Amino acid sequence: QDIDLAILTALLKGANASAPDQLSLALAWNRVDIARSQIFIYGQQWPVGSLEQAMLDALVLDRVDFVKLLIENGVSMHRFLTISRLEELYNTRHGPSNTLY
Amino acid sequence: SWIERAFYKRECVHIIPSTKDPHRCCCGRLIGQHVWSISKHTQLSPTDAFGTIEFQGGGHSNKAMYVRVSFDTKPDLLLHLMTKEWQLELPKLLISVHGGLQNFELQPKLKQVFGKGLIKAAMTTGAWIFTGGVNTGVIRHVGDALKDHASKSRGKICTIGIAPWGIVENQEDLIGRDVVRPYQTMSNPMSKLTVLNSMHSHFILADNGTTGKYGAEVKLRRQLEKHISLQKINTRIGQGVPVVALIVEGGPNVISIVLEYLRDTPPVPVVVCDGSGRASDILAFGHKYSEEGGLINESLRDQLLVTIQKTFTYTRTQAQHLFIILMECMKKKELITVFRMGSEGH
Amino acid sequence: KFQRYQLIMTFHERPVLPPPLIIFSHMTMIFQHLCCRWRDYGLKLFITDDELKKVHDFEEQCIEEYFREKDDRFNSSNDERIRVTSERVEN
Repeated sequence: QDIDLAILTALLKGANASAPDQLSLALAWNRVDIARSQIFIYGQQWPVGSLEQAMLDALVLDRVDFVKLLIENGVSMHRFLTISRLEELYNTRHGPSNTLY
Repeated sequence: SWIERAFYKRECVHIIPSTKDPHRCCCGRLIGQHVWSISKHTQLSPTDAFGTIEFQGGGHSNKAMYVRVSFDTKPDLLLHLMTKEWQLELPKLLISVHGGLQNFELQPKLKQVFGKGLIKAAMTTGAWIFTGGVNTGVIRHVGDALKDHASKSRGKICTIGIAPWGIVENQEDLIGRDVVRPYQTMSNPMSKLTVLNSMHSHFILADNGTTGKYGAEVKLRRQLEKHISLQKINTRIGQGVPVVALIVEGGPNVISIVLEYLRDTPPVPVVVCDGSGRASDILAFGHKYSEEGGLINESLRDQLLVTIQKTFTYTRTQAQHLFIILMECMKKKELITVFRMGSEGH
Repeated sequence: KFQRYQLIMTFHERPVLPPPLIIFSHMTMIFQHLCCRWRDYGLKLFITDDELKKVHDFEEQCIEEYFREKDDRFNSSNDERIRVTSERVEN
């Protein structure tokens, strides 16, 4: 009942790629509406480390609803956050402006 | 150190047979990973794992007291664990949710009403919801019903789950005496070992001394459920605490669980719900044409023979074997309350 | 009320004896400091670890309360009730 659903779903299945390629499309579109119901589905096989890498991209692009969505799917913040990954978070350039420098 | 001195985990002290695959002996792990008495020669010894589970991952921060016990632990020794050490008041309600183990996608309307249905019945009476515990089957739907309620209201529905220790994913991560080990809620799709549902608050994890084998929980749940109902409530009018058996979907095994509860003294009623499928819809389609129980005409009897032989893919002989159990279940249809999905049933 | 904090904290660190007799307490301080240097500020409670679990889980309760009431007061205020009713009558 919606061409908005119809375009974006057809891009996900039309690519027909694995789950981390599909999630990175929805992240670039800032659309958790399609990532909740199709990309994060029952039985959807997630490669080892794809959820942790997509978590790093979601923080540096300031997408607060994706960080909620991946955590509800796991990505324990206790096991994701290392020294090297946190240093990459302070040295990102994507996202909103900062007075850090 | 009460729990460390009362129960016993049973360990893999055995002869290591070749069985079918040389790694997978009577336990079921790998041969070097090894280390009841029939070929597993198991050794009872004080419990290696009891404490609190912090469910890391899945958002929704929950703590859950876990205790590894054998299937030979006495049910009175279980009740001393739940009331004193776990600090849990004796419930006025014991909702056993015996159901299917493989995952079954239900109707969205069914998942909503089974959601708000099992929850508010648990809150208002102060119930112990005796499910399985591993995050497959009916237990995953009960954990999603609990997921709905923990985000709207404050009542702590005690949902004591007796799930196998041998089947829990990452079982060595939860080893330790009085230690809050964080447990990752990640399910690897390839791993046959299944994670625990994070929204239970209590876990009696049941040790049969093997790995990847159901069966220790079956005896331990029922010995516990008897001894719950033997303890009386404080109404002082002579009332054992009422035990109900809410059953949805279900394998072919759960019909013998239905007969083991209806024919038992006292007759633990069953709130078998149709609309989900498998066992629950053939007990409900049986309850629709019961008349006097087993007073089904021969045409709808053979209509039961086919549906047992198709929904469970049973043979033609063993569909009659399950209909023998189904007819003896159904002669006590009056305790088998059937919640009709939507429609007019409650 | 905010400058009461300066008053408890300063007088707790002030010496025992009055100003006309603070010379005795000050010579106690300079004699002790001479001996210890030849050999933190605030009033904290310093709780043990199993009490720290109770204080922490108390606070995780109050986080779960705060957001709940916030969400309930929003979803039961007249502003949001008229909004939701207007949208579902559209549908």
